[PDB]
Amino acid sequence: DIVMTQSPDSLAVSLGERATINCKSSQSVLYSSNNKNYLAWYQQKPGQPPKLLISWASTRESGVPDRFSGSGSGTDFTLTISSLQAEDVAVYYCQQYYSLWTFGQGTKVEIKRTVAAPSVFIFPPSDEQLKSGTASVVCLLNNFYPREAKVQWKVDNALQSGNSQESVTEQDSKDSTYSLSSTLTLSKADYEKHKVYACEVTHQGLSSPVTKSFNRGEC
Amino acid sequence: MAALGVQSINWQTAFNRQAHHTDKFSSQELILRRGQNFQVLMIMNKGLGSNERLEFIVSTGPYPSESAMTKAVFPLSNGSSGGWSAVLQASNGNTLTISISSPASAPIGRYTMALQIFSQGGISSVKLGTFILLFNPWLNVDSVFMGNHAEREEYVQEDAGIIFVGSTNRIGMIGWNFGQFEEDILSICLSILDRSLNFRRDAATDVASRNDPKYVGRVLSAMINSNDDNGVLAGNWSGTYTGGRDPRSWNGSVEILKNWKKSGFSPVRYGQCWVFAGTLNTALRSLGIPSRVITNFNSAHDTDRNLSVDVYYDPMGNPLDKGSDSVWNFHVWNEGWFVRSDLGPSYGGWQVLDATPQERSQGVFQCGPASVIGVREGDVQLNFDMPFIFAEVNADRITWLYDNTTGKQWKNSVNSHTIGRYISTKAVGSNARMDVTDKYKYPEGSDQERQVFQKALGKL
Amino acid sequence: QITLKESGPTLVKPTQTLTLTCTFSGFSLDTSGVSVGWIRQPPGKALEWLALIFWDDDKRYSPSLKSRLTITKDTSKNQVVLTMTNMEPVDTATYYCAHRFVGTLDVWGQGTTVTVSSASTKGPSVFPLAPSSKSTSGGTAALGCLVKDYFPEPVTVSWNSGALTSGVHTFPAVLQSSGLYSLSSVVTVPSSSLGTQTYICNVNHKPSNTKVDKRVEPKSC
Amino acid sequence: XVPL
Ligand SMILES: [Ca+2]
Ligand SMILES: [Ca+2]
Ligand SMILES: [Ca+2]
Repeated sequence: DIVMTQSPDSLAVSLGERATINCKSSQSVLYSSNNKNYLAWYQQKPGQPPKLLISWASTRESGVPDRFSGSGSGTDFTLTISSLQAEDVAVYYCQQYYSLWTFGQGTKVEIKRTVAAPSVFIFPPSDEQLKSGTASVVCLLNNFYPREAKVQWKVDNALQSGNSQESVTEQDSKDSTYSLSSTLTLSKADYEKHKVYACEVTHQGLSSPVTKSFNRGEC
Repeated sequence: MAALGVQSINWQTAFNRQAHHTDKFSSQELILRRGQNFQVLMIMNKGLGSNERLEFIVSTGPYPSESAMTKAVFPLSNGSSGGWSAVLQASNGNTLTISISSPASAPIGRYTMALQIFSQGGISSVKLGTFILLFNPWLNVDSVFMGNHAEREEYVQEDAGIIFVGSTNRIGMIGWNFGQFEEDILSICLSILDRSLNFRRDAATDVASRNDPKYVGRVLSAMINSNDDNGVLAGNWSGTYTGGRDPRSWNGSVEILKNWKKSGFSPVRYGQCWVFAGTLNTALRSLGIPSRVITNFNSAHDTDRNLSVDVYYDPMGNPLDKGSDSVWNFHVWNEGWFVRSDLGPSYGGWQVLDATPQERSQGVFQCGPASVIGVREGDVQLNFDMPFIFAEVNADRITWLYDNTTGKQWKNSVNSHTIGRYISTKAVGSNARMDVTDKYKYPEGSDQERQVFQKALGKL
Repeated sequence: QITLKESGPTLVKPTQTLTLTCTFSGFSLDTSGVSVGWIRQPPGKALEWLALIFWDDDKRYSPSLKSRLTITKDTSKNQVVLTMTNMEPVDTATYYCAHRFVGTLDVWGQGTTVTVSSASTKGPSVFPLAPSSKSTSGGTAALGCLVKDYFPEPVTVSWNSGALTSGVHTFPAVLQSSGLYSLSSVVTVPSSSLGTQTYICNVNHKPSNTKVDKRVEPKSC
Repeated sequence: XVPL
């Protein structure tokens, strides 16, 4: 029945600025008999369950910093973070418990900060893995902002495709940046045939592409 | 020479009214009680021949019939029959001494009496007169029989009484003049029955039903309030009594009933519970139903048939303004005395009747009769209105917790003894207060009292 | 403090029956007015409330899912059980239990992840990502473990038995075309340390009962 | 006659 709609869908504020997050309800979640608003706010950090910030629209749970405050009544509610710390990055959900339980889709909140190229590091396959008879080569992009990046591989100056996968972290709680890993996956056969392995890196912070390479060898 | 006819009839009114215990009404009418014979002297134009026949005819109401027992035809006889009968006790020249009796099951009301003569191969027919016939609490076979003489004088013949009022802390009393014997009051109370819905919709059936005090009693519980039927009294608990009398300003029934009649049967403003109970008591005692006035302190008004007075809270403590259930400081109703042929032998005696418009019953503001015995035993599936009246005297007050999210509710506390205290009626012979609490329920705090409450909750 | 822990089969084949168990401590589901409930979160999606049982064994279910669901409690063991039928891949999610009293659902489990799949278990192997000249920069060298070819998810990774947490990045897993998972963890450390101090990554895959400890050993090239 |  009752439908919970958050806005915006995502949000980047500068360190120490105010962050505002809205929630609207299909219907009033205000019980006329006690005049209490059956609305709640959660926070969800990456790799963790949601943590409850605020019941009854406005009463804040024991232990939650004062910077988190809840407002609104009836069908329009608002979660305000007065001064955003680097560690508040997460997804904020609103929830109604007027009639059973339904949640908002969620709102993602991040730190807006300076652009910041990646550092590229590269990792030849392991001797221990060559014995297995595949070869995984690993390109690492460390602490870049913003998030959007691109990795291509060239092997003896041959662009690859269909043999590499990427994975990105969520934003950090300290330096407020991202890291990404690319793995190029070969048969030992073919990792044997070629000499020059290079990943090649696109980001906002660079004016042309950055390459980091190794030649197969004991050096 | 000349055919047999009636010259005149002496009803011996003074004598018969004394024997029938109706001698106290201020009225010139012949007032009688059913079951009991009365004696009349009939002066004819001659002696009875042994070829001639006299037949008596009695009728009551607008559509009287033999089948419905509202018309009867009976010969002058030597044999005492079962029904209506007329016995020839002596002839002295032209004068016949006759003893007439009515059945103990006869409808109460106004009757017409006529005599039909068969003589000289011809038939004549003359009206002899009219009388009133009431219930007969002196007659062991009448349903309203009350054998104890002291109790009978109180509950039938006593025209002044005492109603208890106030709260548990501070019980008081007020005088009330029932005034059944004052001019026109018996007549007005009879009027009432002829103005019910019951009567407006089927007079012939209503009048046949007037033999039954359960019926008469319940009709009265309707007709004493204005609701539905333009009955006698209109209630007002607003605190503002503009356009009429403050309820606290009445002292008895007589003004009320007279003002009702004089306005052309227009409701009288205004009454509260004791005013209804007192006016109903007049009507009951008038017609021959022994009755008294009952007061109940901490009286429950349950408005949802669960035998409990419900208060509601959120699981955090805030009070939810839900439910209609309430509790009065005091409430007043009546008990009438009759057997219950509809129920069983074990259910006769005192029967609750309440004319105060609290809850509807078959769509009408009416209430009772309810076997007091029945209420005590928790037998609340019985007629009439026994769940309401059980709640009145022996509801549990329950505080409920209600979770809006899940719509679950559960009991929080139960108070099983705050309801129905110091239940009271005037003493026989004195103005002392009798407690009748233990007549309405088992002793608070006991096992049986709880096991009835259970029994009753399952009888809903 | 209150805490709750979910438990049961991580893997579960189509058209079968999921049974999860919540174990809690620091309240009684025998107290008047108290409830425990379940919620699930499909990968990258919104939380969905599923069911709830009270102290007196009154219950409520998602109306859409009532026919599939069953909730029981065993108050002797401080445990509440959830029974979902006809598990399809759509129902692959993380499954939480939570405490409720007067408010909403205030205290949540850590949550267990549930995969609906016909595939069988597979334990990973653990290759090192040694630090070289080609992962150093400014006195910061980068090293890591590669945890390749496991199923189903999850996999946990620790560094020096939790002694090291600072500058660790453990990337999400990727579903390879082979149909297995694989993921990488990396930590940045000082160059100075590489010589003197040891780095061991601690891998645990429960479904397959793999516990590896790989020392990552500084390469000199 | 009054409500408690
Ligand atoms: Ca009425
Ligand atoms: Ca009630
Ligand atoms: Ca009681």
